[PDB]
Amino acid sequence: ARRRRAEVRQLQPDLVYGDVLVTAFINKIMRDGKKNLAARIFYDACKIIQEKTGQEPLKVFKQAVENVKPRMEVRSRRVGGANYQVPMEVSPRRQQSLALRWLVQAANQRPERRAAVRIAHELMDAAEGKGGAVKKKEDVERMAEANRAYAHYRW
Amino acid sequence: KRQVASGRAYIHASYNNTIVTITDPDGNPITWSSGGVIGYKGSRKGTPYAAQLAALDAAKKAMAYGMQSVDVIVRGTGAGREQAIRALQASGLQVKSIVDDTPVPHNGCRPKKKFR
Amino acid sequence: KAKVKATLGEFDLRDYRNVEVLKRFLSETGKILPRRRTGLSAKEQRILAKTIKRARILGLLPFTEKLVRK
RNA sequence: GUGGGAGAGGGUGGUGGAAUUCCCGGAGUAGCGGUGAAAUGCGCAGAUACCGGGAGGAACGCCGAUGGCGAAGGCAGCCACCUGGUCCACCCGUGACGCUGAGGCGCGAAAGCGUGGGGAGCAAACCGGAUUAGAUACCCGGGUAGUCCACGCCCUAAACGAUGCGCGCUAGGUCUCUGGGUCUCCUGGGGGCCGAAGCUAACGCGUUAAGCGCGCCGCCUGGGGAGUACGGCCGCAAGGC
Ligand SMILES: [Mg+2]
Ligand SMILES: [Mg+2]
Ligand SMILES: [Mg+2]
Ligand SMILES: [Mg+2]
Ligand SMILES: [Mg+2]
Ligand SMILES: [Mg+2]
Ligand SMILES: [Mg+2]
Ligand SMILES: [Mg+2]
Ligand SMILES: [Mg+2]
Ligand SMILES: [Mg+2]
Ligand SMILES: [Mg+2]
Ligand SMILES: [Mg+2]
Ligand SMILES: [Mg+2]
Ligand SMILES: [Mg+2]
Ligand SMILES: [Mg+2]
Ligand SMILES: [Mg+2]
Ligand SMILES: [Mg+2]
Ligand SMILES: [Mg+2]
Ligand SMILES: [Mg+2]
Ligand SMILES: [Mg+2]
Ligand SMILES: [Mg+2]
Ligand SMILES: [Mg+2]
Ligand SMILES: [Mg+2]
Ligand SMILES: [Mg+2]
Ligand SMILES: [Mg+2]
Ligand SMILES: [Mg+2]
Ligand SMILES: [Mg+2]
Ligand SMILES: [Mg+2]
Ligand SMILES: [Mg+2]
Ligand SMILES: [Mg+2]
Ligand SMILES: [Mg+2]
Ligand SMILES: [Mg+2]
Ligand SMILES: [Mg+2]
Ligand SMILES: [Mg+2]
Ligand SMILES: [Mg+2]
Ligand SMILES: [Mg+2]
Ligand SMILES: [Mg+2]
Ligand SMILES: [Mg+2]
Ligand SMILES: [Mg+2]
Ligand SMILES: [Mg+2]
Ligand SMILES: [Mg+2]
Ligand SMILES: [Mg+2]
Ligand SMILES: [Mg+2]
Repeated sequence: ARRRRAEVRQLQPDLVYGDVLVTAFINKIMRDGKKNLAARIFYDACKIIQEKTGQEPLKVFKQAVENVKPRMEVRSRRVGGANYQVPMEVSPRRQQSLALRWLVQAANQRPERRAAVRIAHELMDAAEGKGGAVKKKEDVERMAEANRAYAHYRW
Repeated sequence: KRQVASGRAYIHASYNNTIVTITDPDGNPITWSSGGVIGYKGSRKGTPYAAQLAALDAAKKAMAYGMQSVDVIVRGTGAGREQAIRALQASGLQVKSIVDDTPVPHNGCRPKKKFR
Repeated sequence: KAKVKATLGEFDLRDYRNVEVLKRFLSETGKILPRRRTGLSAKEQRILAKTIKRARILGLLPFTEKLVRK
């Protein structure tokens, strides 16, 4: 995007929860253009989280995404020869993309056999503050406050 | 062990380091910190962060002898010359005044080729 | 801003001893102000420079001061 | 001549504050320094950072300027003595006494040489650390000659306005330093910028000529060989003409 702002794609509301964040999550699950399979994964995982826990999967999905949102991250900047890992904030749009992608890439690193089991288990742990996804978030904010000595390079 | 509770704070800010000394009203020092006193070793000491943590390290060292009132004195241009001041104000030490006393010669001594 | 000669009286530019009026040509530091700030003429500033330096050696005007800011 | 004027013009003596370094004392811990990162270096015999006292040398911040002065080299704190140049007003005096100028003589940045001082900072050579394919370098830490003073040499230069000197003439506008005047301005003497006429191969110059003329000196005649060789004069030498 050299010319324009390259506006955001507006996702269609969830067919079930009427929620755009659901569809955006379903999309990150979808591979090879199978949205049908990706939904049946997500929705059959909504039954796992709502049976194995007496709580609404809507509020858990939200609560899990929130706990994985990084407030800061590290970027490179070419300065005086070799570059530097520079900490800076995260626009709230990027907090969305990272936390969502992190949930999904974590769940496939899980031991569980079937797809929806990994999702619901990762989600359940992520809202609780544990599980692989929250570690990527807690490790990123560790890059910042480590290279905090370069907070003057903000760019 | 002294109970001074009022005195001076000198910020020596160069491009390679920022270092902070705290004295009593007569000028004799009490405690001090620097970019190297805190863990930083190389070029990192002349950063605004190191400038901040150094100013605050000495500012807590002065709380031991009971410092409250602080008169700030500044020498040198440097990264984090201002950042050490801004740190010093928020240190809890009530900052009495700020003075820039950076020594300038009246063109007396031949500088190194680096400054020529 | 205002200029120094503008807000002043009829004074002796050659009198190194009158401090009350020569202090009005120094800055916050001891520096001698530029013509753009003193509103003096080419010949006058040259004469002021010498008279202030004279007063500096008698201990009446300062060589340099400390800036209370920043 | 007379009466006024501006100025880092020159020489001599004196003197003032800022900064660097070193020493003394006070206070105070674990590093400082330095770079693109670093390392050599310095630091527990206590540095860096801070306060005070002292010694010593060199250079003068602001004023400071596109400014001023000098024939050029060049001249910058302040004070005093010796001293040079120059400009204006009066229209007073001498009555062509003028211009240039081969030789000669004097001056001549920096560097370099000799004798004796001095030596804080900087710094060829050199001693190290880095970088690098290598580093005989740029970057970093050290450091001698020297830079400073006296006396005597050396005589070079992008010693530049790459424009020899003096005089007369040929639209103006505008900024400026400094005189005088009946002081929106006029009128001199400098320093800048636009531009008439004209010149120039062009860029450009244009009352501060590179224009129009006159007098006199210096110098040029394709590049390399070569500012070399020889000879001569000069120099202690390096080397110069
Ligand atoms: Mg450093
Ligand atoms: Mg310096
Ligand atoms: Mg400077
Ligand atoms: Mg500078
Ligand atoms: Mg310079
Ligand atoms: Mg006279
Ligand atoms: Mg003079
Ligand atoms: Mg000591
Ligand atoms: Mg050692
Ligand atoms: Mg000595
Ligand atoms: Mg200047
Ligand atoms: Mg002149
Ligand atoms: Mg010159
Ligand atoms: Mg005279
Ligand atoms: Mg007559
Ligand atoms: Mg007659
Ligand atoms: Mg001759
Ligand atoms: Mg000479
Ligand atoms: Mg010399
Ligand atoms: Mg000698
Ligand atoms: Mg040195
Ligand atoms: Mg060196
Ligand atoms: Mg190479
Ligand atoms: Mg030629
Ligand atoms: Mg020539
Ligand atoms: Mg003119
Ligand atoms: Mg007048
Ligand atoms: Mg003129
Ligand atoms: Mg024409
Ligand atoms: Mg012209
Ligand atoms: Mg004429
Ligand atoms: Mg002419
Ligand atoms: Mg010839
Ligand atoms: Mg050739
Ligand atoms: Mg030939
Ligand atoms: Mg050839
Ligand atoms: Mg030749
Ligand atoms: Mg030659
Ligand atoms: Mg012959
Ligand atoms: Mg010969
Ligand atoms: Mg001989
Ligand atoms: Mg030789
Ligand atoms: Mg030669």
